[PDB]
Amino acid sequence: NYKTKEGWDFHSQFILYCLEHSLQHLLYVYLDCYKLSPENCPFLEKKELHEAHPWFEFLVQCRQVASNLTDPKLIFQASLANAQILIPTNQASVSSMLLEGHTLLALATTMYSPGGVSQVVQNEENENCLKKVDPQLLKMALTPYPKLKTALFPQCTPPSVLPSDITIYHLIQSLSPFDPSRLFGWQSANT
Amino acid sequence: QNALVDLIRKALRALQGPDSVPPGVVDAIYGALRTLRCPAEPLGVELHLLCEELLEACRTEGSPLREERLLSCLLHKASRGLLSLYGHTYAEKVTEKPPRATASGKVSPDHLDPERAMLALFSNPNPAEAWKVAYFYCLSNNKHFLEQILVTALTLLKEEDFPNLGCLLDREFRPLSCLLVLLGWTHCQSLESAKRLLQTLHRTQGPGCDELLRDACDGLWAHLEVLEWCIQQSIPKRDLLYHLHGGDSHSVLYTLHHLPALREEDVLKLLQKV
Repeated sequence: NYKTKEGWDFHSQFILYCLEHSLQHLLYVYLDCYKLSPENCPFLEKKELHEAHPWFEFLVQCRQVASNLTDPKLIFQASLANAQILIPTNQASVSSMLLEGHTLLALATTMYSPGGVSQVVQNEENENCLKKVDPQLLKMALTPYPKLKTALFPQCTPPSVLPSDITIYHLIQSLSPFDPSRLFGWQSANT
Repeated sequence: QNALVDLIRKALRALQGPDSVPPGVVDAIYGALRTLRCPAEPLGVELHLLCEELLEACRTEGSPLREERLLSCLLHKASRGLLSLYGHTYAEKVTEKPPRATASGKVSPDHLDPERAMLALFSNPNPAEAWKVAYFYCLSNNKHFLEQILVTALTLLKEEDFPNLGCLLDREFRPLSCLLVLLGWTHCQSLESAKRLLQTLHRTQGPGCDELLRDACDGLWAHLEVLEWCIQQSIPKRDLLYHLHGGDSHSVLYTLHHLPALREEDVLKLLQKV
């Protein structure tokens, strides 16, 4: 039999003050005492406060994905919240570490997220801002990833032939004196 | 406040075993603790010590103390900052008993790497507990799950540990097992290990993985079959691994020449495969 004119509650204010105490797992225990959920409480999704209290967004995503972390959707939301909490960027995500070079976290976040890795390999028109990265910063900053770069994106080479590491004289030389270098100098293929 | 804190500290530290708690560890220990303003700001080791005491105590039961009822009746002016200190030292205690292997008691965590605790958390049957551990490690130990996970993944990929990768990626990382295998592949030297890595990670990275990654695993197995066909038709492991790690530039003809009356049929079949 309690209320107010404004609209807050000693439990509304209790969660708010736990935020004023900046609680995540203690706030999670209180949430379980209320048995909280991914979105059952419409008042706990203040994007301004979510990023600004990145710990609070991390806890909310923790409830959502401890309810279900297997799904690419809820798990992707949890990963984005974790990136916002850890990476202090106003837009902190896979791209924040990618452009900076830490493509490891970039791939980890992009494995099961909107758009997708093969989609990025092909299509870059996904309006989801979380599915894009700064291209050159990450690219030159993806230096320790030769094999990863080759595997992720096919090389858009023209119809011209790629490197052919064997020559006619060369592959012929596997027959010992039959290395065609001793003659046929007018033919480059017998290199 | 320090002495009342210590009165609680006695009542608890003594309750820390099996002794029966007399009257006071259920009301007077609580009152003495409530009389303790062991406050925020830079303080001595006692504040964080008793904070970890209540918290790692909330990691226990049987006698009358915790951080739980502590928080219930311990919201005051000089306590929210100590609560934050309890968060830091409580991440410390939960990492102290790190991810508990009750079933696997043979493993000794006296000098164990973080890989075991991390894999146990990933494949844990408690996504709530796993997520709580990850969030606490991020907050009070400065470790993103993704960065450490990917570093350890590249580390395991360089060595080609198939079944363990299939097991741990089955927690959540089925999608990216093939990608990790591809990142570490140029660092491989044995055909059996490579096939095992592709099977238990890249093939384990099935539909949940990218099409390009599993396609690369399939093309690699096909190339391995073609190479086995050539080896049957025809060994320098140095030249073999040189071609293999360098196959991107090393032409198949380059490698084969690098390896008249022989089995033109065997090589012809190997080529007709392509």
